[PDB]
Amino acid sequence: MKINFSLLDEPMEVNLGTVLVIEDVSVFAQLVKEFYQYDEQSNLTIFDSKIRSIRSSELLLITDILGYDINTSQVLKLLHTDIVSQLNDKPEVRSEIDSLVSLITDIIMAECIENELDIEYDEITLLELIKALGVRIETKSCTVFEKIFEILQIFKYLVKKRILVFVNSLSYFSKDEIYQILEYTKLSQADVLFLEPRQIEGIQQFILDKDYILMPYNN
Amino acid sequence: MKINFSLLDEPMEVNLGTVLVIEDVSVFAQLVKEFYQYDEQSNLTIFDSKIRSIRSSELLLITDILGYDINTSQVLKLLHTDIVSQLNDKPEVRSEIDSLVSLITDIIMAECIENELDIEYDEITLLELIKALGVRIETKSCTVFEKIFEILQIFKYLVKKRILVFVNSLSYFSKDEIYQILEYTKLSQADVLFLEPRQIEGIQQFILDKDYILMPYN
Amino acid sequence: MKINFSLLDEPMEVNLGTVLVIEDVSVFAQLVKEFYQYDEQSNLTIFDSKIRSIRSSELLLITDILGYDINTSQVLKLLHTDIVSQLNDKPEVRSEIDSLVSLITDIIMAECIENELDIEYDEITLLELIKALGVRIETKSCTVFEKIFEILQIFKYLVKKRILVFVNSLSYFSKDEIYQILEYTKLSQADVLFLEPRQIEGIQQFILDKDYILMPYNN
Amino acid sequence: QVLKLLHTDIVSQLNDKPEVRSEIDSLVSLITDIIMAECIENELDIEYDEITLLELIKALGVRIETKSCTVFE
Amino acid sequence: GWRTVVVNIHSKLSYKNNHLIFRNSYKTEMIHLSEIDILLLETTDIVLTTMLVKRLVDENILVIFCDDKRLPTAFLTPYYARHDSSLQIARQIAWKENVKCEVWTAIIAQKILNQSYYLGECSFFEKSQSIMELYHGLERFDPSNREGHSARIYFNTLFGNDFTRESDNDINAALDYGYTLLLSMFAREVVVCGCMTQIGLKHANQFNQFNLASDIMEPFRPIIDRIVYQNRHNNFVKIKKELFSIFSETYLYNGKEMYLSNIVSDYTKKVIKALNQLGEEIPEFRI
Amino acid sequence: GWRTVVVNIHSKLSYKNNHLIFRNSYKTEMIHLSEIDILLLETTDIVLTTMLVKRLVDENILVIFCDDKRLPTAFLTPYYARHDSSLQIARQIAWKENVKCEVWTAIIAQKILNQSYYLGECSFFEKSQSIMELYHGLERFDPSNREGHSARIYFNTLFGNDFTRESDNDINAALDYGYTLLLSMFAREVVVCGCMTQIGLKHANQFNQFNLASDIMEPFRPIIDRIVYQNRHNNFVKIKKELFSIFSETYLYNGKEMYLSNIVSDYTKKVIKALNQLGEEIPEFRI
Amino acid sequence: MRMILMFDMPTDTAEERKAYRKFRKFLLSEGFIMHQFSVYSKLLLNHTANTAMVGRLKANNPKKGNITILTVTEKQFARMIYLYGEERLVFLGDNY
Amino acid sequence: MRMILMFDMPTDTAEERKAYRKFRKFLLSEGFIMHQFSVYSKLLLNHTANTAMVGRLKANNPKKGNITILTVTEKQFARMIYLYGEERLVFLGDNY
Ligand SMILES: [Ca+2]
Ligand SMILES: [Ca+2]
Ligand SMILES: [Ca+2]
Ligand SMILES: [Ca+2]
Repeated sequence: MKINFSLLDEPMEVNLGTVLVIEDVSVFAQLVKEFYQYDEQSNLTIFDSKIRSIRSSELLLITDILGYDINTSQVLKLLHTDIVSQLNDKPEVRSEIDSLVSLITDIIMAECIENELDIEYDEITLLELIKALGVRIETKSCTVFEKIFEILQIFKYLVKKRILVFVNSLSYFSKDEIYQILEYTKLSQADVLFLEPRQIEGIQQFILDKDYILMPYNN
Repeated sequence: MKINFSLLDEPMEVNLGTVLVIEDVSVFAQLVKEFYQYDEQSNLTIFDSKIRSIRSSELLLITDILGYDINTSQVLKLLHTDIVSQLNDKPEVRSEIDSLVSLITDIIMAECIENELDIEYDEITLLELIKALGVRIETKSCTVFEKIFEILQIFKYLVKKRILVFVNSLSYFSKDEIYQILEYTKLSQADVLFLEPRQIEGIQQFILDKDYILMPYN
Repeated sequence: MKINFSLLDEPMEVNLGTVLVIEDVSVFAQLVKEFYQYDEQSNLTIFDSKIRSIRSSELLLITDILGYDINTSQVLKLLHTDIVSQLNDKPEVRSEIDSLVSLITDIIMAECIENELDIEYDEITLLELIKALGVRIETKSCTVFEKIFEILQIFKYLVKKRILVFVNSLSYFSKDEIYQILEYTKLSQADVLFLEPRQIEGIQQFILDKDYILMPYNN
Repeated sequence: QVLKLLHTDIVSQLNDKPEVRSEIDSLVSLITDIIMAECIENELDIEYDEITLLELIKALGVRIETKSCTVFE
Repeated sequence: GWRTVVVNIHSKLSYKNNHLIFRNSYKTEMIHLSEIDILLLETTDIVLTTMLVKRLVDENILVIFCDDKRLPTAFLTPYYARHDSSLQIARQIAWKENVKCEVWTAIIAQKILNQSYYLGECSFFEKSQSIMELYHGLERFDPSNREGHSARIYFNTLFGNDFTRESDNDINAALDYGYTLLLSMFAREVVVCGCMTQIGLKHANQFNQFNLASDIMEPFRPIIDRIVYQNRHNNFVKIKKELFSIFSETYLYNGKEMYLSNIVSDYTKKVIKALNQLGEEIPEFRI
Repeated sequence: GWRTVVVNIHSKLSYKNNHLIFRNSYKTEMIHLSEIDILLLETTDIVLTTMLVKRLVDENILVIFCDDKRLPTAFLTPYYARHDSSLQIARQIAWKENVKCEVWTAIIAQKILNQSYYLGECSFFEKSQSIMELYHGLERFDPSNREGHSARIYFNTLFGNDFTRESDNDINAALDYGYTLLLSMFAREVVVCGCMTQIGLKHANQFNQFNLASDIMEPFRPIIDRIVYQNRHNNFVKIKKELFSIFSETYLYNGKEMYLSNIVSDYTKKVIKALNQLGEEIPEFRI
Repeated sequence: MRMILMFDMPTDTAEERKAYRKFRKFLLSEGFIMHQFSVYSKLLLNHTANTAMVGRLKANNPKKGNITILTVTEKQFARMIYLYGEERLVFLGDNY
Repeated sequence: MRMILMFDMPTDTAEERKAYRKFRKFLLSEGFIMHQFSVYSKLLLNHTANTAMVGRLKANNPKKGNITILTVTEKQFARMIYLYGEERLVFLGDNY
């Protein structure tokens, strides 16, 4: 997952988490505007190993952390499917749940037989039980750090998003929290690209000087 | 208008443009959390000149400048209602509009009578004409400097919002652009408050030290 | 790009080049058979960061290096497009080629006007000139090392292949040639997985003991 | 068959003039040198054969005019 | 190259596909290297790559680096411009003092004659007649110093008796600026010829790297003196721009009307050929 | 200054607070301006700033640029306050023929002695004894041509009687490759000394522009022929890979075991200082 | 609304040339100015006069005639660059 | 930036016609589409590509050729309307 712009000499590769610091406010604002307008502008080009350019629908752009909606129909559906798989991996728990919903089905069936009208039904499944429970992620009481962590957790659930990009999101988190975010990103394998005006101390990042020189920086 | 939290000794007043710098990352992130949770949490408070607490509906919180849509259902509703009021303030112009709409309705009605299928119609209204024309605020923004200006225009247009708050939005604009934004805020009289993790050189701002003491700068 | 089988405790990630050494002949032959039959068998599961399982059409399996055909219609077409892009990146060379093609078109047009029949034509383009030249990769005189290198070069041209896998291909190459293959794979960013019965000395690899214990090995 | 006889006829007309065909061979040699240099610049090995006048005519798409307004034409 | 590119703005320069790449935040522009003759960097905020410097050395393009005051600081000198340099060094060591003093005397005669032509075009009969008398009185070894007297009377007549070459005024600053630019172009031409620039054709005691290029650039000084005399009332910036207009303007060589760079190149070529052939023909440049 | 700063890696250079900032991917180093003496850039990926170039003009430090072949191409020439190397070139123009013949004869004697010693290490006593006899028979002006006679014996001993330098083979191309690398190193050292490489120690042939460095690198030539003899069966690519390890390999100087760069540096410095001082001591190198 | 209008038609026949002259005279009578051959423009007061002008132009278009119409702002009209068919000194920086 | 381009030139001479064909082929090779004769347009990505295109058009302009360049918005470029074609005596028949 390499990104390239006219200011760079060679296309830079983005693997796992990547912290890109732009020391020039003009090039930073122009790059962010090229991130929002990316479908319209040909200056910023992001391509994969196949050299194929990714569509703006495949690109995931995030600026406001707490304003973004983490709960979507696809995210909640795939999450319910993941929970159903977790319950399916354990035979004993699945057997017990089958017994409980089974007994409930017996009761409701008796109540239906007591009625004068002829009533038919099918089944009460686990996905219907989860949908009836209303399982969803809670962003209401979550701190910004837990919000970005939940975004990194649900990025695997998003199928269409090729790369996640954060705009000036590293100013809220402490150095240790940034270390946790990067260390978790290395395990999640997702491609995250952070854009900050000022460099963060203690983490590996790519620095773009006002001279338009891109250099790797350990601190 | 003034804002008050447990960290400050006394509530600080926010008049015209205001730049607030928080030198503690924990107090800054917790402060933004208190901004988004303001309805849920009672810690952060805001007291106007009347010394009355304001609901979160009156507070306008904008973090991403480019990601904030200028065209909304409520904004288009208030704009269409405003144009309808302006057209209602002039009886003659609205009368001419009623005459033209009557002519168009007569033509389309004649074409409907010419058809072999029965057709039923109701009427045409000025609101349906405005919505049919697609009246909306200009969506063209070249840079974030212009987009924030449109946000200030729509904020000054909205009467219900008593305060506009930007979180880390000053990092995109150059110092000169910050001066133009402050001058435009002083000319527009609107109340704008900025929250920055680090201090900005050359402009007047309130610096909150890690010791929690607040000091003026420039 | 993580691959997982029943013998492994956790799914192992494959990034850039990866050398997997199976010390047990039974598990190695069974794993290779599961590589050829992969669509039929559910034991071996290869998934990306999205956890989505890749189809056998997306998987590229290679055992015989010299028997594989590197020249295909899609590979030659995309290669001709790449050459056309290389000629398009230079304005002067493209201008000269346009001049020569203009001269030839003038000659052929004069010859057409000399004929009694009414003749019409369109243009002679650069892609038609390359197709008339018959540009293709030469595997005839190539050594096995140059053949595998050309395969790593054309893997970027293949759009549908998600991952390239080689079966016992490291026995022919010397240690230095293996170092060149890995160092080139790190630059090409492609995902290559090698399967060898015996461990190679001097390169980082994942070793599977007869005890079915997977351990990282620097040498 | 019509395009084969037409292309063969044009090839015969170009073969009747040695100087013009010589100039065509020179230009084709220059283009082959340029494309060959671009192929050598690439990191992948490339093998080529040659370019012929028949391949140039077929690449140009020489054919009789297909425009007919009426059945009389 | 035909084009003098001057960069006074901060930006980054790269070399891509035989093309000079000018990259800045506001805009990016690509200029081919074959069209570029001279490259001038007038500010200290410009960035460049050593690969572009190597491509400029292979393209034989003069690169000039100025100071914060915009005055030229240091220019790039290639070690080997052509293989004929190593063969020309033996000829330069084999040169004769009679050929050096003869060619230098003829060049000084051409410079004084050009000054008399400038004063004649300026309609000064006594001054151009006196400078012409010094031109007819010039002799080998220069015992009478008629060249320095011609310069003193030239500047004292043009700018007034109170004027002097040792003054710090912007007139002498622009004169030294034009002499530095013309000295840079002539020095680059001497680098193209391959002969040693430090060896002069007049005084073997004076040791300077610019001595030879100055001796070759002596006849062209009055061209700078004209624009300096016309723009003397204008500010130093406008005088510098008018000095930059000399590259765009064309001058009439004895053969035909040519550009300044072509006249300097052909003139230096005829001078080197005349030095190696022991005064076959002496190129003469007149205003 | 004293320390000679050479940049062989990709990096960027800046100037802040009278401090040169060198930035590479591994680490950042800051060097005081007064400590630096000569600055050389080995590769084409180095990035520099014109402000640092102006500070170097004020500091008089010599800036050396190199191409991808590592051969020095251009150097920075200031208009004022020139470096002392330009004053040192005049002594190279003053080099006497007796000193040049003495240093040349000593160099040929060192190369022939190294060839005979290497043949003794290869356990050929007749060929090494013959080359040693030609070494003891070498004389000034080279009437015997014992170097060209020792050549055929050395190559015929190494690669066989059928092998020759005129034939086209991977062995000859490998020898020209090693001689190209050694010519690049010795040429870089001569460029560091400031002496013009066009002036050679051999008075017969001025054709080559590298003649000085090509004459200085002769005593180290057989070290390449050893590896070329061991790897002769391998393909030219493998011979290039083996010859690329000579930079990492350490060799025995007369004083102490050192890297090839420091040995060539000390040898070149002793050669230049001996040529300017008219033969105080001749650096001797033995395999 | 700035109305840019391009006009073309085969001119070979005499009737076609007469129709071209008639259409050009009609464009001049309607307030359009000819910047160059086939290039014209007119300033329309509002969208009403623009629509009526579009209908009139469709009615007055000659046989085989072709008209291109574009709506342009004053800032875009002042940016119109007309080139009718090599610098020695190139300056990148302040133009002095 | 939507670039509207008009092109005209005297076509009488054979060299002028050849130059017109060459310039038209150059316009087609650069991405411009011909809506009608002398009428062309091309969509430029930004202002830099627009300036470079202006310089290229000035360089490729044939002798006596005249080019009119106008900037129009993409939405205004879609607003382009192409019309392709009061008499007392109407004659349907021979025109006498
Ligand atoms: Ca159900
Ligand atoms: Ca519920
Ligand atoms: Ca062919
Ligand atoms: Ca064709």
